Amino acid sequence: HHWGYGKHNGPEHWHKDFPIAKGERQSPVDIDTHTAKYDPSLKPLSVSYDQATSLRILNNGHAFNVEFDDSQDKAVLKGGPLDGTYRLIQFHFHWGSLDGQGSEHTVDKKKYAAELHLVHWNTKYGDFGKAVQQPDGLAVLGIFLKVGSAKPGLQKVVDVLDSIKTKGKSADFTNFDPRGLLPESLDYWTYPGSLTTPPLLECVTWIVLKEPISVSSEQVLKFRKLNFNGEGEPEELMVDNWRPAQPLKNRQIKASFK
Ligand SMILES: [O][B]1([O])O[C][C]C2=[C][C]=[C][C]=C21
Ligand SMILES: [Zn+2]
Repeated sequence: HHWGYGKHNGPEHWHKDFPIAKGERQSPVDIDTHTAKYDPSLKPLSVSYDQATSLRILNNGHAFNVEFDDSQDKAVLKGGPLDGTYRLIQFHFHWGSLDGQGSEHTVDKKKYAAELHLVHWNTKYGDFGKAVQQPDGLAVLGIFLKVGSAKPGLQKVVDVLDSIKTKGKSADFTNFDPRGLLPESLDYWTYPGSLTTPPLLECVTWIVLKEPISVSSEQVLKFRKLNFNGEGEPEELMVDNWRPAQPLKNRQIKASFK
């Protein structure tokens, strides 16, 4: 009886095994655009992905992770609200059964079709496992997906999904360039939060881009053909793998833009 997103093991259950589910800095949150304060002291964000080394794509039973070589400072996030250097370790998505839901963060209560998370760890803590035990251990760049025009830079991801349909399947995924998933503008909101999946550790600086990327109906339809289940098991489509908005509590969402 493991956690997931079903009727019986979904987000409203998670607090029984992971009591920090009801903690003081949980994610995701609703971003109230009228209440977020422009912080003129925030630096521009530095996304340095030109030497990124992608390795592999894994269906882990909840999402799929595109994993990177994080054994050196190849793909890093710096600046904005961050002190020091954060190494890219993986990216994944959360998405819906239909285009009107899927994102984890919301914007004035608006749900996007999906949400990309580029996960980075603070190199002062030496490894990811140590970083997630620190309040400043991770920085997650969040990017909304809306359905409209195809995203060309996403199609190599879409075309490998058939090969990792079920939980535990992986495929080689070298030479993928994550710059192809970014919007034009790096304008962002930032707040202190958590992992949105168990163990729901309170170790994340959230940086959520204002500008969504466009993906095609066909691209997101291929996400929705993935399975939560293992090979040979009854099919459970991998949809609605999103945690809803959590109470903001004693937190301020800051804007990088006026
Ligand atoms: O959804 B989640 O918070 O977003 C990126 C950070 C991370 C890392 C491992 C598993 C899940 C997540
Ligand atoms: Zn995520």
